[PDB]
Amino acid sequence: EPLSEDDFEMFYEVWEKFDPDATQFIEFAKLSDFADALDPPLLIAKPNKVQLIAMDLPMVSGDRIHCLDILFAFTKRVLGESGEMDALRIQMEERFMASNPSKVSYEPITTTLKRKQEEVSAIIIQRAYRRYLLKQKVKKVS
Amino acid sequence: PQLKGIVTKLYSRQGYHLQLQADGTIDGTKDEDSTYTLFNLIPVGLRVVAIQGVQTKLYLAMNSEGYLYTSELFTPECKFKESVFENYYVTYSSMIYRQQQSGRGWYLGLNKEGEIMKGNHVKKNKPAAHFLPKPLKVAMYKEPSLHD
Amino acid sequence: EEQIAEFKEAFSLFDKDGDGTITTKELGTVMRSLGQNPTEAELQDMINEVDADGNGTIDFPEFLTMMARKMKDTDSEEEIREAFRVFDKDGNGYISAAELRHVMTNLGEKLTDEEVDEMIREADIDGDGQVNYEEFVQMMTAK
Ligand SMILES: [Ca+2]
Ligand SMILES: [Ca+2]
Ligand SMILES: [Ca+2]
Ligand SMILES: [Ca+2]
Repeated sequence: EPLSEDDFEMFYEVWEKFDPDATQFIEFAKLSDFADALDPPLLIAKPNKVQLIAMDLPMVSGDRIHCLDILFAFTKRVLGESGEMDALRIQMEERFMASNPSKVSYEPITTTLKRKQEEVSAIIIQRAYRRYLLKQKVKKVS
Repeated sequence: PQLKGIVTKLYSRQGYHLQLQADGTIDGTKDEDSTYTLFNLIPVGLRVVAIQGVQTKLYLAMNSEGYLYTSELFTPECKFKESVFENYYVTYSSMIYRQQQSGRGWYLGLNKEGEIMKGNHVKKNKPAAHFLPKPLKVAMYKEPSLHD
Repeated sequence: EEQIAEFKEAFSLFDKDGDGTITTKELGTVMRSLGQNPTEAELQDMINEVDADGNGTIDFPEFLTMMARKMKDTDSEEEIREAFRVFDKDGNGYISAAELRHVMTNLGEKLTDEEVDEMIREADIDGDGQVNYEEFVQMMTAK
């Protein structure tokens, strides 16, 4: 079943809770929380990093993600791709171009969520294996 | 300080840095530090960008027949829709030209040999279309002069 | 409290001549013992952030603070499994050893070839070229 107007409203609600100043962006690390903070079906519940890394989420430097990119991606997760989706994109881009008059959030894409995430979780694995080797070496002396 | 863009290089998935030369030719080079590969990426619209070679103050653009060229003036043909493909590479298509029936975009691209392809021949899902920007600085820009 | 014994082992592996103080040289030989290849700058860094006295060397209290910052799990999640799932393209719980090696050498705080070689010998137990990361994370968090 499709998406009610209620759903969009709740989206913009928690969006405000993560974006008080209406910069229309959100930080890389806060994304996961945002995905967790939605009602179904938009909701991507934790753990969700591998799920989030699978959607097209361009980031502008420095590691910020735009609202509309998240809206498109998150609604596409649900629908997903179709002709009705294209029309819905027309509507979303229009409604956004309405409720937002300025050009302050218009900044060019520099990477994608997936790249940053690949770096971060690579690091996580590295530091982990390093602590492991150190532990093994301290244990080595008995 | 009206439009908040960036100054970058654009790395081709085909293995080249995108290069806009003084004679106005566009291709790919393996010269790491060619000064002819820095670009002004300027946000002229919602997820839309203009790509201008710094050393030549030239805009990349695409005409009605799909041929990629350079313009000293800022036409609406100098506007590119940016979007990522498979959350890993950035693609740039024309804002005004498409299949018209199928709606598929005409994209900025390079073949395997680093030469510039016709817009309509570059498919968004082929490596030819794929770029990864490698930025140098953020930068503010004066919103440019629209023409015909 | 009762752990102190291993600490007397631990310092003893860093302190080669047992003078009660760790120098950039001894630190160096140990980091190299792990498979790293630190610069002199990197070592003077590993020292200066945990240096209370500013005497350029590291005694027992400083060795404690440093070994504490090091042994501390920053990603307190044993869900660094998630981190591995990020690189498992098809979600079958196996990553090709080649892929893993490439990723670990070319991303983030990149590993040396020595570290990486060891990690793969430990990770690819049957040597079939595929790596079961679940079991590897278990081995790693056994402590
Ligand atoms: Ca000593
Ligand atoms: Ca000291
Ligand atoms: Ca796999
Ligand atoms: Ca195996």
